[PDB]
Amino acid sequence: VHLTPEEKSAVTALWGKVNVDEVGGEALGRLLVVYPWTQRFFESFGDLSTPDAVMGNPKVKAHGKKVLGAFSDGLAHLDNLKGTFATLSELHCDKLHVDPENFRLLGNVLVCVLAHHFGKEFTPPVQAAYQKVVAGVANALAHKYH
Amino acid sequence: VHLTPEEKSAVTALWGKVNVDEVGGEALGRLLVVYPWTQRFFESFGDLSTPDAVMGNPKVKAHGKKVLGAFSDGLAHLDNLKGTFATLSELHCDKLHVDPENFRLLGNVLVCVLAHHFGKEFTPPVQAAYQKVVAGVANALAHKYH
Amino acid sequence: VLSPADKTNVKAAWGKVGAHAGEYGAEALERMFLSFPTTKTYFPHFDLSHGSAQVKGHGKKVADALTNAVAHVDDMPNALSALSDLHAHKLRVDPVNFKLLSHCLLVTLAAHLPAEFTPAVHASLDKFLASVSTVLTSKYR
Amino acid sequence: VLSPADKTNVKAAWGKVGAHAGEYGAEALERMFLSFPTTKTYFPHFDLSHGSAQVKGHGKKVADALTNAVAHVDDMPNALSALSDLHAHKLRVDPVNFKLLSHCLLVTLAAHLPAEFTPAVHASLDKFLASVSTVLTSKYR
Ligand code: HEM
Ligand code: HEM
Repeated sequence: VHLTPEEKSAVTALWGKVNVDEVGGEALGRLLVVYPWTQRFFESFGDLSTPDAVMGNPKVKAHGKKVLGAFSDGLAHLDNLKGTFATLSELHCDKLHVDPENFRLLGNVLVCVLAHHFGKEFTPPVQAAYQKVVAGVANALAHKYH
Repeated sequence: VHLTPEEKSAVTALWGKVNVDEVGGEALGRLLVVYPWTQRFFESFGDLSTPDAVMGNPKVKAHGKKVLGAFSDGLAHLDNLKGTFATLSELHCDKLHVDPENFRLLGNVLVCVLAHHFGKEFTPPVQAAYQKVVAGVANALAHKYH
Repeated sequence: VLSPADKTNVKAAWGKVGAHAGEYGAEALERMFLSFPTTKTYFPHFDLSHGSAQVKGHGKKVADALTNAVAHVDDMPNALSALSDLHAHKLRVDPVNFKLLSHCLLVTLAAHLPAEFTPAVHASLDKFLASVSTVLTSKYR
Repeated sequence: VLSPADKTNVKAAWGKVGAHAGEYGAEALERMFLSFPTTKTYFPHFDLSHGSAQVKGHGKKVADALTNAVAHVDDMPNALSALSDLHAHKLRVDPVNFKLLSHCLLVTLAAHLPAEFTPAVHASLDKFLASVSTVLTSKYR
């Protein structure tokens, strides 16, 4: 995407305070809880019956870690998201069959997690910066769909 | 927008048969009937109370001609919709205050009107090419919003 | 939120569809797959090529459901109860997709009903498809 | 539909909001204007600068309306009747915008309710904002 020097720095500064694995398990768990239909891809993960089951599920957490680790690596390439996520875009389309709408949902849940995690530090301008980033990544992941 | 030879060909061939004045009046009229809240931008157009009033309104027809006329010019520059529509984008944001979601609604109504008018000739593949074009145009007009 | 006029417009248009309902359902799916490729992600098990018997079969089921919905326009939630269950707990199609298929069904109706697809009928059918979509997604969460 | 549990969750979170409802309303708008600039098209008559009296006053009205809805969760259509007319016949805000304000309200609560914004509460609030939006947009056509 195109971020002002100021937004890139706001994004980077907050990301340095993030426990990637913790936040990853949390965003993925919340996605499954808030938009239950996204559970359709995780039937092999076991028990997803209640919110507590989802949040405590080891496989959800493991998946959360993987997804957010990729996201994190992505932050080093804000100037080339499309190029960075090309291969993952194709995999998500051709083999995983994930409706890209799910990327948009995860991005909005990630924003809510960051807000919850950081409180007042997650100011309106910082939010705006992150919103462009989550939209950019969702766009990059959906790019190769056909 | 990136269109395959076949899609470009499809779009151009059909456009050659379009009466911009008439199709324009129709698309604008139907937007105001189907999504009545869009009427908020046309308080000075007179009577828009019933479908018959809308469709027969001379200011609607006039405006519809004007809009589709500018749309047509964009067909000549499919390779650079953002640059083609920059000035109008800025106008629609800064002076007219039009929510860009309306561009999306008009795009879809336009598709409905082409199908209505052309019948069987408006095949699935032709529709698909037009959908890419309308999305592109909406994007282009939304581009300079801030 | 369907007025008496909306109900009348819908039964009229759907009446003219008649026996062709299944053909139109198949055509709307095909329009959808081509126009909005992300919708294909829900049908990895289908042959989505033009003329596919699977698309045809599916189109017929969709169309029949719509016929059932028109027949019970004043009692849609009950009539479509098993379908709402099915979509919410098994298929789990993202709600956004219902608007894409609705649009493709309108385009299909437009392409086949020149005389019937007046502005007023277009408005009523869009209202109708939105109502069916609302019922189908009512039990998602 | 809001379950009994959702209703309990919503009442709990909003009760915690208490006296800050107005301040949270103003912050949710500010978040909206910044994150989603196209929503500004509805406020060309406002000074949208940070801490403007107009934004603060509007934030207060929006919060009061939400309190009203929480208070009458079992009869929202009735409770928000006047507001649904206002938005449907005068303001005529495109329905897509309701989703953007809901998201921003969700973010503001998350940022202010560290103890209370659990996964379950988050789900219930999201449904609640979705329901309020549905009510406000019900009379559009
Ligand atoms: C007006 C909207 C819709 C109606 C009336 C409808 C109706 C139906 C019906 C009647 C069935 C067959 C259920 C059975 O086997 O008893 C079905 C299945 C299904 N629908 Fe929906 N549907 C709608 C929208 C959608 C959307 C928007 C999508 C995704 C883009 C979707 C995806 C599916 C899938 C994947 C199946 C299972 C097909 C199979 O494997 O045979 N549906 N739907
Ligand atoms: C839950 C969602 C919303 C609620 C509860 C809400 C509530 C209200 C209330 C209570 C008023 C003032 C009514 C009066 O003074 O009689 C109002 C006015 C207004 N609303 Fe909504 N609203 C919502 C969503 C939106 C959205 C998403 C937008 C546009 C992005 C919007 C745009 C406006 C505008 C432009 C006004 C008039 C402001 C003025 O001129 O003072 N509303 N709203």
